[PDB]
Amino acid sequence: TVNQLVRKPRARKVAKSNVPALEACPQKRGVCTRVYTTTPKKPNSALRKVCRVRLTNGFEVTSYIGGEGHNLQEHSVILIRGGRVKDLPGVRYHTVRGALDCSGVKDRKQARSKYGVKRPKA
Amino acid sequence: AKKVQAYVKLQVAAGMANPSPPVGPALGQQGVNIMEFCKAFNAKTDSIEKGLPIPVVITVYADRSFTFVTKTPPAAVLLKKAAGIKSGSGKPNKDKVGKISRAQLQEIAQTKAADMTGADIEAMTRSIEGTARSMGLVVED
Amino acid sequence: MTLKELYAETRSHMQKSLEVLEHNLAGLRTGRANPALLLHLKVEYYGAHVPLNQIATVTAPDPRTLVVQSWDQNALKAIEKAIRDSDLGLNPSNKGDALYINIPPLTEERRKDLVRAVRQYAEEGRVAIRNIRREALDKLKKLAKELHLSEDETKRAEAEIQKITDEFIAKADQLAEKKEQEILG
RNA sequence: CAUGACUGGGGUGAAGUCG
RNA sequence: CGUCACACCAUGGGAGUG
RNA sequence: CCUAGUACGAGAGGACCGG
RNA sequence: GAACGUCGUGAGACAGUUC
RNA sequence: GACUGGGGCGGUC
RNA sequence: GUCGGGUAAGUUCCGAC
RNA sequence: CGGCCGUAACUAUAACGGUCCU
RNA sequence: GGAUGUUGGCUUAGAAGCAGCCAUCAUUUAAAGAAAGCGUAAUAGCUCAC
Repeated sequence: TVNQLVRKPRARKVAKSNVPALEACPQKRGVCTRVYTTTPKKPNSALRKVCRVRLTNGFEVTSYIGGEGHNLQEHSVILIRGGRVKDLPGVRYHTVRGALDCSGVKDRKQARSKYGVKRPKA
Repeated sequence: AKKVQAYVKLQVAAGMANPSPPVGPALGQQGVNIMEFCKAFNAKTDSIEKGLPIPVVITVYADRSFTFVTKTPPAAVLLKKAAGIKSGSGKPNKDKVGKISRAQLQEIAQTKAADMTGADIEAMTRSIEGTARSMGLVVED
Repeated sequence: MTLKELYAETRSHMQKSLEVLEHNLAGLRTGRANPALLLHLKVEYYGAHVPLNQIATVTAPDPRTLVVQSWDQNALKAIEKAIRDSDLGLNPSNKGDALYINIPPLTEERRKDLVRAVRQYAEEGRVAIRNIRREALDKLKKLAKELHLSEDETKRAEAEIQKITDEFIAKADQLAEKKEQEILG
């Protein structure tokens, strides 16, 4: 009621942005602690590739390394972007394909923007 | 047999010369003219005999000019060809790599006769035998 | 048991603990900085195939860099064209009258992280050996009662077990310290 | 505000033991 | 569902240290 | 420190004797 | 002087520790 | 209780 | 005792286990 | 108001299993 | 004075009396080891046996 509202109105709701590498950024630089190959959840199978990252802001976190061809090292510098992954819990990030000291998918001719490819052998 | 003068000795193949490792640097250090000798040596060696390694004694002068005398092939080499083998015993007398008839020994003794001191043929043969014994080559008499 | 068997067993056990310690320590990250590695390579020197050792030397001043001095300059070239893609996959650099062939480095921070691990492995050996002395003393206590050994006998036996202990402690110290210097070099 | 032997709980994971 | 193994992630407590 | 960055050494390095 | 562990039926004791 | 390379422990009478 | 602290170096000391 | 033994992903530990006597 | 086959064979990048292994004969002789030590990258060269 108006009275009950004048006293204690309508409270908001602090939107919880699922992302440690916040700082309101499109991406963040890392260092890569190691390269894992953890298994997915119960519904899916096949081992995916991941890797712990030592973000520039200290905030460590494992990022996904999508693409049909990994090529990262235990010291290579990659760039985190975002977009979590279901099958892989705690892995709510992905390493930019074709940036920093990382590599990029090979022989890929579709969806070049994404992954590491820029105008094929023509 | 005469006054000793600076000079190098080496056994080079009959018709071939000038490679650095085999010759070149060997006498080249002396001040010898490799090119002249290679052509000069091969010149007479074709006539004397090709296919057989012949030792030659190069004598260089202060002019760094030089001369050389072509003698007969070593006893060891002639015995090797006579034996029909490529190399010596490795362990002479213990293991016989080949054999030579006494007749052949006489032949080799004949060939090297010019270089040999032997007063008689029998003598030169006996000297040849010495080499054969050292190379694991027996002689059938 | 008897005293003799107690000693024999104790000494065996401690030796075995020392062997677990030896194992934990004996690994090292050197294994490509070897100088003998490159002697098999046939080097083109004046169009001939002279073995690397007869034309050059390979020294290591540390197991981080490897320097290859080659008597002749032409030979040094043909040595370089073999260090890399062959089966080694190394990277020679032409730097001076010798090829500097870099082997993977290790930062000083990781060097700290390594020396502590050595001391942890060291401690696993020593603890095991002292626990065997302790256990040996316990076994000697039972043994003493069981065989009705006198106090003096038991003190003589304690001294014997202790003497065996100190040898394995000494051997442990030497192992750790040597491996530490290898890591730090 | 940074950091620390050790320590508490939380979260993921791959899913193991025990029910 | 909750221990208890592990492996990572962030975080409270802490002799104190900067 | 001078001898002497010399002898020695591929470099790296680095004396003797004497002061 | 007192106490712990150990030991001795006990007085006490220890090539143990502790104030 | 004694013997005891002091005595005691051990051992023996 | 072991780890941490103080010290150029600490069988004492302080904080832990 | 207990013991002895075997045991999981690098070891080490062993939640787990066994077994003897309460 | 100490020669010739001969730098003996093997080995070796080289090993020619003299790193090492095997052999250690024969010729010319007044004498001359397939060589005793030094030495050379190897030769050379020096000294020794006789």
